[PDB]
Amino acid sequence: QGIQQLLQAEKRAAEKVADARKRKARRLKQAKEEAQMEVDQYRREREQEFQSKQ
Amino acid sequence: EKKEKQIEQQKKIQMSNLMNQARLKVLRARDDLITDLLNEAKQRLSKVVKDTTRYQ
Repeated sequence: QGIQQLLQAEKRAAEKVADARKRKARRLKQAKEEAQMEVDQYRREREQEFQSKQ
Repeated sequence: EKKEKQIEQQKKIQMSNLMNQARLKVLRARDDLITDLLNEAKQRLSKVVKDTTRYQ
């Protein structure tokens, strides 16, 4: 009937705020680790400037 | 800036320590040029002692 189908239609939108938050769960954590992978720019710079010491 | 500035200071101490030992070597070389000059003067006064008329 009317009212029971309306609450189940909400659960499409109620899971969309979970899709909103999973897009801020994954994107928050995944690009933090390539902001942790930029230390490899510091690994290559140190040995290259070790040649400046050498 | 710790790895670079320390080795630039330590090289500049090393360069300045090189000129110190270079200056002190040529200054000590000037000692022995005067020291043997006083040593051979001590030998040549002994030859004045050997002959008698000039020594008396």
